[PDB]
Amino acid sequence: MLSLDYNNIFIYELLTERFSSENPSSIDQVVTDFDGVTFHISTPEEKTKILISLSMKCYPELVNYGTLDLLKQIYGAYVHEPEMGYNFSILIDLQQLPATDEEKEQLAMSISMLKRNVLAAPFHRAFTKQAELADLARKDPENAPMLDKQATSQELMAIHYRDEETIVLWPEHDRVTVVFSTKFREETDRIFGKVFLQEFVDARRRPAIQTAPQVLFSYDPPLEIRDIQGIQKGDDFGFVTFVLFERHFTPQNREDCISHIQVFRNTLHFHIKASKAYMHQRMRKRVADFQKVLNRAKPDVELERKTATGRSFVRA
Amino acid sequence: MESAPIVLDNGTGFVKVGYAKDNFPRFQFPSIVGRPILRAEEKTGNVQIKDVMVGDEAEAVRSLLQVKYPMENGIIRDFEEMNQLWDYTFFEKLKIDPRGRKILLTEPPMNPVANREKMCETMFERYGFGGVYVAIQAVLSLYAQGLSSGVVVDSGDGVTHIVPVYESVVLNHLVGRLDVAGRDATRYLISLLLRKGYAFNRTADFETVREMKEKLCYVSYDLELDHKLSEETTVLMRNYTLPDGRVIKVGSERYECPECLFQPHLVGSEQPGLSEFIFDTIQAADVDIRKYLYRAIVLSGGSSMYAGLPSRLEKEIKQLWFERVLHGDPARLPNFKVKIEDAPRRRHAVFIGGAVLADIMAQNDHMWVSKAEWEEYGVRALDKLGP
Ligand SMILES: Nc1ncnc2c1ncn2[C@@H]1O[C@H](COP(=O)(O)OP(=O)(O)OP(=O)(O)O)[C@@H](O)[C@H]1O
Ligand SMILES: [Mg+2]
Repeated sequence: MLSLDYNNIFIYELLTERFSSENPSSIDQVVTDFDGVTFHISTPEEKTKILISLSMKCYPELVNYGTLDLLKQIYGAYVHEPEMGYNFSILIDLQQLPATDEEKEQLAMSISMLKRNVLAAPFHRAFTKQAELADLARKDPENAPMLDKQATSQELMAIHYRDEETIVLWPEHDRVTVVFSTKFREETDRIFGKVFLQEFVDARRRPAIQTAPQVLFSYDPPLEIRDIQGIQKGDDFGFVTFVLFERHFTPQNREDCISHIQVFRNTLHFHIKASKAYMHQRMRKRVADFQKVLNRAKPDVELERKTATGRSFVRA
Repeated sequence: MESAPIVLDNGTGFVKVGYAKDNFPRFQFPSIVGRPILRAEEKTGNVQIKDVMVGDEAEAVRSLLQVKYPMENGIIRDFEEMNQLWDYTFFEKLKIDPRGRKILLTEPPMNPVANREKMCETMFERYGFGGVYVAIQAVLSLYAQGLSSGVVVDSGDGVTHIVPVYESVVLNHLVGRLDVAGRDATRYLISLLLRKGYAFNRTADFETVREMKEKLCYVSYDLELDHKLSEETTVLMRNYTLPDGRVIKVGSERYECPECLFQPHLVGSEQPGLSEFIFDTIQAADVDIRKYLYRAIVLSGGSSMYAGLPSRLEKEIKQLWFERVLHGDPARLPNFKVKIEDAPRRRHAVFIGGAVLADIMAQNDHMWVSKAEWEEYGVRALDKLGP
């Protein structure tokens, strides 16, 4: 694979089975995910009823940035009391299930999409507030810089979404800026991570990909995040900034852009691993050419003619 | 051939045979019997397979044979097959009429009494030998050395056993079996090679891994050194070509295989190995004779031939008096003289010793169990043959 899926594959496949099934069996399944997230899927009252539940260490921050109204909008009737030990929970009934195979497909997708629907709330808060500031700035272009200056400090979101990261984002009348305060703690990933983060910034400075968000990088923080909690300049973090302009989150694009920006650091983490799998296949190619430099030291003798299994043979 | 007594070391892996005063076996051959088989293998008009094929005739042709062994651990498992070795030994190796001949047999020190009885019964009643004697295999190996004291340890294909001797008295309470020898190291070599994926589980392939063990294996003198050469370096790797023409690579299995004589737990036995077995035997002898045993440990039998075994065994007894008698104090170690006798002939020392003993008693007709004495007392005629 060249780029990560946005949804949890297991919940998609599992619900695609049970929504097709004529005869459901019971389940009890904890299921890990990226960024320290964890799902629990089980059938607690009946084989007929699936409870999907989510655990995520920063969910208390995400409830401040309006998460429950987004989840109640998406999951509606299926929302349930949080399972003990989990932050959020949804109860889907296989007999009360939607009618068509394309309703079943989009419900199995929507429920597997839970990690990026819970982590989307601060992005929708920023996109919908930039739509207000875009109208206020269009009412007075000389007031607009001061609306941006106050929204840069008053409307800023920060999510400590895993212990070696922070995502910080804020609206201004023409953009949403998002900064990843990103660190690789595993030292062989820190060494490759310098290459992967540097070549990521140097890629944006080429004619082919000018249509993308303006990425920027440093290792100290952008001036407008220098006093956020957990952001510290000395601790060998790197500060990848994306500036999403109004053209990067136009109504056709918003949902792909939210899905695609959250997965950023996870594609670099995956591609650092998948680059070791590349360097190895390129190393064992050079080893196989050093074989030729030693083979010229073996004196020429014909090894005797043998059958395919190595047993001796008597012809020619 | 000769008018003197015939002598027969019917060993578990090799029969050796000849007469009194022979300086080396007149013949020796694998103690194997085979029956014809077809096996998705080569067939040839170059040889004719008879219904029973044995000894050299089988081992030279074993791709065509269901090979079977009449003996295990030094005891005859199947007498119908041992009869087909003994027929061959007398009638078409030696080419003898056994009627009234005298023969010396051998067996290990702690066999079932039913084995010696049915072996003597067969000598008196198939072949009709006029006189039989049976000697403990390790006391024969002491006549080969021209010697009368010092603990003799014999390791064969079937059994490893030890017999302390002092001033020609044989210490019957200290004689011992270690039920690990040249065959358990061969079943273990098959099991080490199976980890590499090489399979030798046909009955005829067992002689191929015997020849492979016998060619390539050695006893490590220092296990952390051979584990260094084994894990850090290619230098141990050796190519062996099977009679099939297949080549197989063998490496740590060169030292790690004969190590089971020093560490029987590798083959699932709880018994102590050669060094600790010889030490716990000498150190069980009375205080006045222990010096004369450590000053003359005698090795014997084919499984004592592994390259490095005399040096590993001597070291591993100096190393073990140091732990268990000096408690790790170096001050007295130079006073401990241990000597291993490891002569060039030692694979055949039981036969060469038997051929000496069968001269010493050739003319003393009361010393043998006679056929005329067997046919009146039965099995009780063998009570002549010591405690
Ligand atoms: N050089 C050697 N290296 C390793 N093993 C050897 C060597 N020479 C002989 N052997 C092994 O010794 C065994 C045969 O020895 P020997 O004739 O003394 O046994 P045996 O007398 O028939 O057995 P037993 O006394 O137990 O009845 C075989 O396992 C053979 O492979
Ligand atoms: Mg023997």
